[PDB]
Amino acid sequence: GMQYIIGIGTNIGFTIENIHLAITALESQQNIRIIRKASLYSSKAVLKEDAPKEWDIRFLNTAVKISSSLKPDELLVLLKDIELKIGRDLNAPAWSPRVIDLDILAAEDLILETDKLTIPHKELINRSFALAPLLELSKGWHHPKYVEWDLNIRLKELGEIVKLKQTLANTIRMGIVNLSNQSFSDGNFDDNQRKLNLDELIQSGAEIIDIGAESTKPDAKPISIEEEFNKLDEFLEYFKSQLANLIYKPLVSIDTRKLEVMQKILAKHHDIIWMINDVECNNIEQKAQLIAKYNKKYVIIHNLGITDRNQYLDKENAIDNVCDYIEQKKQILLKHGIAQQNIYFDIGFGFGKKSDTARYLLENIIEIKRRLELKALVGHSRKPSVLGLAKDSNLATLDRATRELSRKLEKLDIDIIRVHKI
Ligand SMILES: CC1(C)Nc2nc(N)[nH]c(=O)c2N=C1C(=O)NCCN1CC[C@@H](SC[C@H]2O[C@@H](n3cnc4c(N)ncnc43)[C@H](O)[C@@H]2O)C[C@@H]1C(=O)O
Ligand SMILES: [Cl-]
Ligand SMILES: [Cl-]
Ligand SMILES: [Cl-]
Repeated sequence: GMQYIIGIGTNIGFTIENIHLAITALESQQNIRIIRKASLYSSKAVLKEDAPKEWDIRFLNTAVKISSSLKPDELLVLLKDIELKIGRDLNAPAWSPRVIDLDILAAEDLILETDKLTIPHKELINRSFALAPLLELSKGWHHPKYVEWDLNIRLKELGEIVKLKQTLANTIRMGIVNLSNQSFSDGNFDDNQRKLNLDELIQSGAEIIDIGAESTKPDAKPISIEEEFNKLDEFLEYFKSQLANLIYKPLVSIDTRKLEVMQKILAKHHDIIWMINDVECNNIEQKAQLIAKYNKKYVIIHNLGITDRNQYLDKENAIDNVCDYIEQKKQILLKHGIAQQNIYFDIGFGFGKKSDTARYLLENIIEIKRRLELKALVGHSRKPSVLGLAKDSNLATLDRATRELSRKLEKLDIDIIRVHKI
């Protein structure tokens, strides 16, 4: 059938989620095939000269190449219906922030000029955020009305665009933001290292950031609920101050084990939070009520709180042990009204597992995912057990092995990988 390039943009809400939901909606049609997804691109909002500053929020843009038996006017109707389902107000103030925009950028060499639909899109050749993903998908494409134009040169003329390292792949990377004393680096008149560390995660491609205040050191000083909350709160305030300018606004996960902390942080910051990553699922019943109320994603971790190393898990019954435990916590979440698609599992390599047990469980991650019918979060970064490394390996060695395992997990389409370095 006929090939089309669909342009997709967003500048409000959970931006990568918005794009993905538009693409899933297309892919769910039996009369559409997705041929290829482009890279993600970041640009400043193109606005009228007198627009309120509140509308000046960075866009996330891409495009998809599809084949379909739908004719152009039928495709347009579908796109409008997808916009509605995602939550767009089709009659909102032009130029104002929007959860999604879908445009038919091109249809092979078709030239269609009607009041309701022009193809190629009239502004294709004036918008770097539409031309760049289009040319990535169709390298030799010429605009059928302007065949002489070298569109690669035109794109350079337009400029004003960043090709991100965030992607539309099945595996998304969760970059670690540790606010404990392990990362303390305040100077006389600055506390900005975590600011450079946030930028490094964003630039390097992290789609999600996981913010936690607990140290990972054995025998670290424990922290009050107030101190944990305050550290998260501060960071979140900072993030909110910068949202509109970031080249890419990451999904935000909060890494805490304490119900109190989850309550107070959600009450204050729910609209910027995508997920709660729970380090120890004690009091899952009341945590489930809070996750239901705020419609967030939640991670069940296999952390049974084992302090006696002799009691660590052996490989031979490890699959059953992890499944039984996660299954029971899943069923509690489901009985509290949480949608199963909002629940992820994490084997928890550093919690109560022998090294061979950790390796064996990672080797069987896909079977575990199928058995539990839950998406997987893998936290392998700097963990010598799953990396197959000596426990005193240096950081360069830990990070190298981490990156190599990351590539392998991405090829296996693991849902989320939690890492220190992308
Ligand atoms: C604010 C602005 C400029 N700032 C940005 N800044 C950055 N950095 N990045 C951005 O992405 C960005 N976006 C921006 C932006 O406004 N976006 C809206 C893009 N789209 C959305 C779909 C249609 S909505 C109106 C009708 O157009 C008619 N129509 C005719 N031809 C077509 C066609 N080929 N495809 C679909 N609809 C078509 C239908 O009948 C529809 O009812 C057209 C509209 C546009 O282009 O004006
Ligand atoms: Cl060209
Ligand atoms: Cl991509
Ligand atoms: Cl991709």
